[PDB]
Amino acid sequence: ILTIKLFLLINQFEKQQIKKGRDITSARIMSRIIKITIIVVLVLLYGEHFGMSLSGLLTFGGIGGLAVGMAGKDILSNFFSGIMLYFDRPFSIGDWIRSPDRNIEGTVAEIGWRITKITTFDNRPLYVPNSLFSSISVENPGRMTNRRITTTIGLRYEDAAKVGVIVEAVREMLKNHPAIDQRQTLLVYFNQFADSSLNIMVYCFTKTTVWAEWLAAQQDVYLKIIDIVQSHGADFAFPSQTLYMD
Amino acid sequence: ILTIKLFLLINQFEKQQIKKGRDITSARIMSRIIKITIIVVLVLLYGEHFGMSLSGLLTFGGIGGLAVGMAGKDILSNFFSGIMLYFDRPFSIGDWIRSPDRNIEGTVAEIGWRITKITTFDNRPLYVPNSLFSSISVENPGRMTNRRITTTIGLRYEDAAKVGVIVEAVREMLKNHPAIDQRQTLLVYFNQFADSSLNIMVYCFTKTTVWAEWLAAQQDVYLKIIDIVQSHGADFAFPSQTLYMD
Repeated sequence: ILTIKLFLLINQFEKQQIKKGRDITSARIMSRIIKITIIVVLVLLYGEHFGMSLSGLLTFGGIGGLAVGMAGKDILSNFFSGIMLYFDRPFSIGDWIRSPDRNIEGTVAEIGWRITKITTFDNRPLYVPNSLFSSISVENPGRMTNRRITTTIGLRYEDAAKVGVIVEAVREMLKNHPAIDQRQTLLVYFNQFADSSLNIMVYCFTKTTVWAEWLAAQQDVYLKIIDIVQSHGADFAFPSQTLYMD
Repeated sequence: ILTIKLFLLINQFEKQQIKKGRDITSARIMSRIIKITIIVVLVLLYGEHFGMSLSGLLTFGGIGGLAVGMAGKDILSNFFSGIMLYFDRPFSIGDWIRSPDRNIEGTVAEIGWRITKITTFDNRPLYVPNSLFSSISVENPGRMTNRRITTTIGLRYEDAAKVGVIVEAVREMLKNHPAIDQRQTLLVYFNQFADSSLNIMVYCFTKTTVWAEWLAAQQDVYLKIIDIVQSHGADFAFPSQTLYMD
């Protein structure tokens, strides 16, 4: 009677699946799989009332469970990481996340029990298994406080005598710029002998975190830098070579 | 009598395989494998009525089951992932999928219990084990909402005084173009000092998602960009060098 009840229940489940709309063969095969697994479990549980010695059954069940345990590790791992994300999550719906270990970049669209759906920056959906969030470092640019401007000014080797003043000038321009956050790092220094140029690093932060505003401020700063460099009598260096001709 | 019945059943199976059409030698070897497996299982189950002490049998069965369980991990993992895909699938038949972790690019043709068949873009079939879908990130470009146009305009360093206006002009052209989606990201900014050029980024989206229509719109935009750049007295930069000769 227990087997009859279970068979009726799963047959109702299969009929419900078919009504919802699915392939005939796939539904029948799934129902047959449920048949076989239920029968195996019941025989493993009813192996003494009409069954056999509890030593062969122990070995058979152990081998089967051991194979099933190794085979099903990844699916269960994804679902466990989903529970973990439900309780402890480093991100929320709608913020931009990133990783230096894997490519998961985009904005979080949905958090599920098995996978997380992320909208990439070319407007495509990306489905990330949840277990990844238990082993990789996750960055959250959606929670940043400042945007950073970094660049290099490569002057010609003949402009060495003009390096110092130029550096000072650039620094002054950055300390009076309305878009630059004066409470963050602000560095302008000559710090590299390159192959064809002397390199000055520029390193600062903007107040805003908006993409377009940061880009506009960066363009303004770059144009001002060009003006400063050219007004002092220096120039930007192309890749350079010394040629000895026969 | 149980062994006789099982032997008759598998012999009928072998004859059916031969009738369906298969190598006779391979069928005989398969039938012999089924023989040996059935005999081993039955002895493991009937090891007390006429068998031995239930301590050596336990050890033998444990060693055998441990080896069999670790050897069969991959096949069972593929089938478990097939069941998972039957219940929870990030794609349907006919859409184009991709992955940043493995090369699986193409359009989904068939979803099976063990493998998934995908048609590549050079019209070849590719068979992907299902277990991969439990551990890699899957992108679905077949479900995209927009296509993206990104490019770089590289102007000569002598065109610095013409950067600003050019940027504005390009931006205006993108805001009046009938093929550009005005509700998405639209960025045109000077954002890079390159080795031989000043670089302006172009970043926008098209309304359509069709391949040929997107390519036609991109070609139209590129030709308009060339016209805008040349009409303002600037030019595109080749790789440049400064040469010092003896």
